[PDB]
Amino acid sequence: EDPQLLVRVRGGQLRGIRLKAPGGPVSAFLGIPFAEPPVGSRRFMPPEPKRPWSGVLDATTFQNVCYQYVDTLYPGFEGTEMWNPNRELSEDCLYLNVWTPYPRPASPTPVLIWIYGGGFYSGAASLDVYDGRFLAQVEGAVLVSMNYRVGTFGFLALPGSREAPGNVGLLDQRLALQWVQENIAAFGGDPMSVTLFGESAGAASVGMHILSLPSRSLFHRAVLQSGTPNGPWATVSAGEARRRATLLARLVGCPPNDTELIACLRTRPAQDLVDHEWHVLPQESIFRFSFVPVVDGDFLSDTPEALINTGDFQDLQVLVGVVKDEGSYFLVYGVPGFSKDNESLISRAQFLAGVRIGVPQASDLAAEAVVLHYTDWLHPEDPTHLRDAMSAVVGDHNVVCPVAQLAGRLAAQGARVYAYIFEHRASTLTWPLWMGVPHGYEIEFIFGLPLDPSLNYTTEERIFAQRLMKYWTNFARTGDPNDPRDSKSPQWPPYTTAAQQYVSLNLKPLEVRRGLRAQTCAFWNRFLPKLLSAT
Amino acid sequence: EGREDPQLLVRVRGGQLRGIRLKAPGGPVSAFLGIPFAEPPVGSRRFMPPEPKRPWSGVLDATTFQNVCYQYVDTLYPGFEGTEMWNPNRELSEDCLYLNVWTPYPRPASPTPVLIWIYGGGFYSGAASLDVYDGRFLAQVEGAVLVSMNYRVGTFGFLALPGSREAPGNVGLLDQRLALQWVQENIAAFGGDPMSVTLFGESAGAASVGMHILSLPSRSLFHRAVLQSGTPNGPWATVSAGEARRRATLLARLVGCPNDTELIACLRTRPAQDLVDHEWHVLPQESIFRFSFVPVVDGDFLSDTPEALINTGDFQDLQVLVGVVKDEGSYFLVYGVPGFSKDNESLISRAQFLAGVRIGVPQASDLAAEAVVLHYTDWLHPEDPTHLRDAMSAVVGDHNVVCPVAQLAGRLAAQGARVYAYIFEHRASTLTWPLWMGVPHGYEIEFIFGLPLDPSLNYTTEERIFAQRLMKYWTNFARTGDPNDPRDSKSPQWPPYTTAAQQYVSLNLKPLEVRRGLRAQTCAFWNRFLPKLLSAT
Ligand SMILES: COCCOCCOCCOCCOCCOCCOCCO
Ligand SMILES: *[C@@H]1O[C@H](CO)[C@@H](O)[C@H](O)[C@H]1NC(C)=O
Ligand SMILES: *[C@@H]1O[C@H](CO)[C@@H](O)[C@H](O)[C@H]1NC(C)=O
Ligand SMILES: *[C@@H]1O[C@H](CO)[C@@H](O)[C@H](O)[C@H]1NC(C)=O
Repeated sequence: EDPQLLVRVRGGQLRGIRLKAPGGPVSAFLGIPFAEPPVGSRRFMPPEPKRPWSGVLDATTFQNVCYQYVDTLYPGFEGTEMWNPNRELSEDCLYLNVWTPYPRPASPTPVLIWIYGGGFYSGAASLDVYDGRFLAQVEGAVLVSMNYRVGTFGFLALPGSREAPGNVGLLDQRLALQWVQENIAAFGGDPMSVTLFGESAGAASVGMHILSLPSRSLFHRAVLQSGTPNGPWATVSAGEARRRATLLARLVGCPPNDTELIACLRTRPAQDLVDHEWHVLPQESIFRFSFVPVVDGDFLSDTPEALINTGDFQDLQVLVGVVKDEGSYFLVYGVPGFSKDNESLISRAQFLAGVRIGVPQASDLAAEAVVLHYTDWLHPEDPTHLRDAMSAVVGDHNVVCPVAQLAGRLAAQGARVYAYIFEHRASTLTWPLWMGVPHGYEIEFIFGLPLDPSLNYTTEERIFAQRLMKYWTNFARTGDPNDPRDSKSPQWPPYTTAAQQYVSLNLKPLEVRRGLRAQTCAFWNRFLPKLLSAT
Repeated sequence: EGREDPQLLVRVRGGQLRGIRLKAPGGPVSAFLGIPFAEPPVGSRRFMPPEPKRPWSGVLDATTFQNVCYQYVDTLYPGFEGTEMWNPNRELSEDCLYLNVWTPYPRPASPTPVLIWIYGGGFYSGAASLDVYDGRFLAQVEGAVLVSMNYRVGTFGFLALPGSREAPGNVGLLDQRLALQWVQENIAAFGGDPMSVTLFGESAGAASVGMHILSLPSRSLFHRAVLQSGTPNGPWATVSAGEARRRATLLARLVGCPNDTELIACLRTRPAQDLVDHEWHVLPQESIFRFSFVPVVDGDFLSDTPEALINTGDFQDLQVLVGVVKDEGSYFLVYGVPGFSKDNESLISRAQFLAGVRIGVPQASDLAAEAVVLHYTDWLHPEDPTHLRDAMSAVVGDHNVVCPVAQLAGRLAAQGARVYAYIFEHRASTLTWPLWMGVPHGYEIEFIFGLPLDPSLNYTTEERIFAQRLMKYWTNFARTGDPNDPRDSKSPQWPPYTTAAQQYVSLNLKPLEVRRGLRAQTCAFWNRFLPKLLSAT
C-alpha cells in the first residue's frame, strides 16, 4: 500500500494511482465523487454535496461521462472521435480528477482547474487531450478537472420553476470549486491560489464564474481559451429557454403547469431527450446550441454584456486568446459546399446562403452588411477567398470579437489582462489543410501532450509545448505569464484599451502585435447591434 | 483689312473674326477669344434655353476674353492666391455666352483633333478665361485645336420649375450643347477636325461631360470624353424635379416673389446680384459639397437619373479617361466643418469629426452617419487628431468624387466602353494651400494645360517634364482614344480599366505605375451598402 497514494478528504479516504509521465511518476486520483448522483428526481436540479463513505474509495480510474449527444458526422475519424465520450454515458457523472506530482508536493502548490468545452452539450474531463500528468510532472502543478452536466440535463430550464431553475451544469462546476477549497490542501494544493482555465464552452463557463459573486470567493485567476460569457451562443434569455424546454417536452409527449411538465420529463429515458435536443433551435444554424446557461437573474443577475459593462474587476487577472482559424471546424456541420474531404471552394451564392447559417439571427440588411464587409472586392468571386471569408465570419462573430470585447471591458474596469493568438498547426492534425488551425487544437499543446514520444510530435513542437506550459503555470503562480528567469527582451505585455497589445504563440519567439481584429470587430461589436436593433 | 495679319482673319457662320497672335514659350499660337455663340440670355431670356447668335456685320474683334457669367464670388480668404485664381477675372454679366479658340500659328494644314474644355465650379461659378485654362500650351506644344465656352451657372443656368416653359431647367447644359454644335459647324474654319472632338472637364465640368454622354442629342457632337474628378452620378451633380422646384420656389420667396408663369416673370425683374445674394439660402441642410442650382432630372435632357442611365446604357462605342486627385476632399472642409482652417494644422477632436460627418454627408440618417464614422475610424488610434483630420477629408473626397468615379468606371467598363483611370498624386511646388490638404481638388489642371512650361511661373524642371508627359497623355487619348504613345514602347503602358482587373495608374514625377482596385473596399461601402441602409433608415 503506497502512502503517497492515500488521501483523506472530508468525505472519507481515497486511494490514488501512480502514473508514469515521460520524466517521472505522478499521483493521479480519478473519479472522486463531489456530489450526489443527479438521477431520477434529481434530474434538472441543483447538485447536492456527496455523502461521506466508509472504507477506502478507489480513485484509480475515470468515472462515467455525463449523458450527452455523441457526434456522428465523420464516423471513425480521429478528428471528431477525439472529442467523443471515452467512457460509458450516465446521468450519474458528477466526479472530478486530481493530478499531483509524486511524491505529493512538500509546499502548498497553486492549483489549476480545467473546465472542458463542448458547446454546453458535450465533453468530458477524461479525454486524452485533458491528461493532467504532464503539467503536474513538469511544472509541479496540482491539476483538477470535473465533469458537469451538459445538454438538457445541465441547462434545460423552466425559469422561475422550482423543479428546473436552469444553470445546474454551472452549479456543478461551482460545487467542484467549493470541493477544491475544502479538500485540495490534503493533496498538497494551495486553496489560496486557484486558477480556472477552459476552452470554448469551458472558457465561457470560467467567464460566468467571473460574473457570479458566489463563485468569486472560489478562485483567484482565470484563463478563457476561445470562448466568452458574452457573445451570441453562450447564453439565452429566460424566454427563449422557456420556449425550447416547452418544445422539447412537446416532442417527447410531455405533458400528456411547470411541475406537471417537469415531472413527465423526469420520466423519460435519457436518450429520448438527447434524440430531440437539436430540434428546438429557432433557426437553421451552426455554432448555436439548444441548452446553454440562461440569464436567470440568479446565477447571472443580468446579461453577460451588462455585467461586463458595469462590474468592478480590479483585483482580477485574466489570460485570454484565440486560435488562428476559429470558424473552420464548424462549416462542415451545416454550410453547404464544405467538407473535410474536398477543398470546400464555394461560389458567391454559397457564400451568401452560408452567411445566413452563420449569423442565423441576422436580418436581410444585416446579412448584406456582413457579406459586403468580408467580400474581397478585388477578387469578389474567387472561391478560395470566399471559403476563407466564410470561416472568418463564423470565427469572428462567435469567438474573436466576443473575446476582444471582453478583453477590452475587463482591461478598462481594473482587470489585468493578457491576450494571445495561437498560430501553430499541429503536425499531427487530421483535418484538411484548408481548415488551418481549427477551434480547439491549442489544447493538446498547453497540456503538454507532445512531451509524450509515442505521440510522434516534432522536436520543435516539444520545445513549443514546454513554452506554453510555462506561460500557463507562470500565470497561475503569479498572474503574469512571463518567466521570472528569462530576462530576454520579448516580454508579454498586458492588453490595454490604449495600446491593445497581444502576442502570437507559435514556433517563433513571442511577437507583440496591436489590435485584435480591431476594424472588423468594430463592425461586429459597435455597428451590427445598432443595425439589427433598427430593424 | 489691308495692313493686319492675314493669318488671323477667319469667317464663321455668324460673320468675320479677327484673332490675336499669342506668345507661348515655344512659339506663336493663334487665339480667337470672346466669340459669341448665342443671343445674350438677358431680359425676358433669363432662365430660357439659349438661341443661336444672330449674324453680325463687319469684323468682330476677337482678341480679348469676354464677360464672365454672373456668379457668386468667393470671400473666405480675401486676396489669397488659392481662392483668387478661381474667381472671375472679367466683368460679371448675364451677357456671357462666348467661347474661345486656340490653334497653332499658322493655323494647321491637316484637319486637327479638337479638345473642348468645360470648366468646373460646382455649377455656381467658373469661367473659360482663367489663367489655369490657358490653351496656348496645348495648342503650341501638341498642335491641338482647343475650345472652351462660358455657360450659365447658378440660378441663371440651372434654376428650374420642372415642366414649365419659362424655366425648364438645365439651360446651362444647353448652353454647352450649343457650343458643341458651334464647333461642329465652324471649327473646320480654324483647321480643326469636327469628326475628332474630345470633351474634357473637371469637377462640375467633368459631370457636365458625363451628362452629354448620357443625353442623346449631345452624343452626335463628340467622340471621346475625359472626366477629371467629377461624374454625373453621385450626391451633388443633380437634383430631382421635386427638389429643384422646391429650391426655386424658396429663392423666389426670399427675393419677394410672388402659377409658374407669374412667379418666373417676377424673378426676371430682380437684379442679378439679388439672386446671387440668396443662392446659398435654399440648401436643405448645413452642408459642404452641395450646390443650390445644379442640373435637374427633367425627363428631357436627362431622361432618368444618371445612376439609372449608366446602369442600363450601351457604351461599346465610347472611350473615356477618368481619374481623381490624391486628396479630393480636403479643400472643402474649411468652407464649413468647424475645426478646419488654411492657417492652422486643423487637428480636430473625435467630437468635431462626428459633427463634420453630419455636414459632409448631409443626407445621412443617424444610423448611416454612424456607419461612416465606424468605417473611417482608426480603432488603434480612435482619438488621434491627425487621423481624424485626414479621415474627415477622406469622407468628403470619397463620398463626392472617388466612389462616384469608381462606380462610373465600373459601369461604363461592364457595358462596352474602353476606360482608362488614373490617380493624380503630385502636389505643385507652387501650391499656396497648406501641406495638410495634400493634393487638393482641381490642382492637376494647371499640369494638364501645361502652365509649368511658362518659364516665369517658377515651377521645377521635373514639373515641366511632368506636364509634357501629361499633355502627351491627354492629346494622345484625343487623337486615338488611347493615352499611350504609339511609338514610345519603352515607357510603361497604361492598361484599360476593367472589372476583372480594376487597373489604373498613378500620375506623379515618377514613371507610370499600375495599381489594382480604386479604393475598392471603401467604395463598396459607399456604392453598395449605404444606398440600401438609407433605403431602410
Ligand atoms: C474598412 O473598415 C471598415 C470598418 O467597419 C466599421 C463598421 O462599420 C461599417 C458598417 O458598414 C458595413 C460595411 O460595409 C461593407 C463594406 O465595407 C468593407 C469594409 O471592410 C473592412 C475590412 O477590414
Ligand atoms: C464536398 O463534398 C460534399 C459531400 O461529399 C459535397 O456536398 C460538396 O459539394 C463538395 N464541395 C464542393 C465544392 O463541391
Ligand atoms: C484653426 O482655426 C479655426 C479658425 O480660426 C479654429 O476654429 C480651429 O479650432 C483651429 N484649429 C486648430 C487645430 O488650431
Ligand atoms: C518667381 O520668383 C521671383 C523671384 O523669386 C518673383 O519675383 C516672382 O514674383 C515669382 N513669380 C511667381 C509666379 O511665383
